[PDB]
Amino acid sequence: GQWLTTWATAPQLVEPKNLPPEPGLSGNTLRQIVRVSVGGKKLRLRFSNKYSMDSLAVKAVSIAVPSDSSNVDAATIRSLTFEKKNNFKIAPGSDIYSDEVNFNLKPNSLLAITVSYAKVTQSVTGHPASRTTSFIVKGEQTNAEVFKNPVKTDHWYSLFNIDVKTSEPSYAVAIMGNSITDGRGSGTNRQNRWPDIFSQRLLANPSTRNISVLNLGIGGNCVVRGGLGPTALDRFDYNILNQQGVKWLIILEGVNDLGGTRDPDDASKRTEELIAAYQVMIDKAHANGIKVYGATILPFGKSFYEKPFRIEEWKKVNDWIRNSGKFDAVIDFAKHMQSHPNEAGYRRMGEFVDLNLFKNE
Ligand SMILES: [Cl-]
Ligand SMILES: [Cl-]
Ligand SMILES: [Cl-]
Repeated sequence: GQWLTTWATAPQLVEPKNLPPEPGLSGNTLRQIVRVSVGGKKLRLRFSNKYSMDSLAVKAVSIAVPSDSSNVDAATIRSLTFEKKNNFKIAPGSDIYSDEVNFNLKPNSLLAITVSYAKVTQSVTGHPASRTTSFIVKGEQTNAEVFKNPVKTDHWYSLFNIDVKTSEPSYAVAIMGNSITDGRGSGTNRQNRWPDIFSQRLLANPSTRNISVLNLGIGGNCVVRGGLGPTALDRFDYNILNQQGVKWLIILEGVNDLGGTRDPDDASKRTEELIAAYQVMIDKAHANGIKVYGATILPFGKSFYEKPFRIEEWKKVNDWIRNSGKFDAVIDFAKHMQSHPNEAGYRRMGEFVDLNLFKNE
């Protein structure tokens, strides 16, 4: 069997305001819920400490099928091991995969990942915009069926990705983006970001049954410089080339590169740098056997449009995506729009993606 990454999130350094509420992670247990795409019977999970400056010390990890919110089906709970060990402690900047574990993972299903921490500092790697409630209880409760009075926090910590073993040809679509991809305005706990809607359509169609979708969106992200979280260029290798089975990359990013410009000259400079960055990413993906699909968008909100040079430059970017011939194909969301992000808009976007782009090889 070969590994395929079925779920991912893009890690970053957690800002102070996005650290969990009391009692905190230190010495406590955190239960987190994710939606997988392709299913299977043998799994492994990777945890990331990539952006922290302190060690990540974990006493135990389990996986289970959720029942309702913070509870799990007790008969499904399985412990992870790390080179046989219950626990791990990994250096600043490192990550770790669990050993393989037998686990019946249904496609398009929710998985509860429960982590019991040792000492945790204020320097933590995670994904704040989870769009999903996580649950904290005191002490070591990795295998507790029912969490009593858990503290709720709508953030993810430590997670990176889940891989499944496959026997049939199976491949992943990775999606690099900002908050439009990460799911701003999607429904909390609903797992209804546009990549989830697209993922469900792949799984419901026989010719794309073995195609997973990896959400590498980060809210506020920029491609070239600035923004929130590591830039797309800086996280490209770690997020896109570091998974299992990636065959396609969708790029939906760049608006924030222009949204922060304050004069027309800087807007022009950031537009040129963004177009150069697209080519660097296309070339890197091609070198690794990955096709790249460029996605257009119209900027959301009013703050982008209060200075007119921004939209005039953004129209040039959309035109380059459409007409430069550098992308292997184009997903023209902007044109479809013209025919604030929210759940209905993500349903529309997810239904628009052409499944025929995910069928060759
Ligand atoms: Cl969660
Ligand atoms: Cl994903
Ligand atoms: Cl954003």
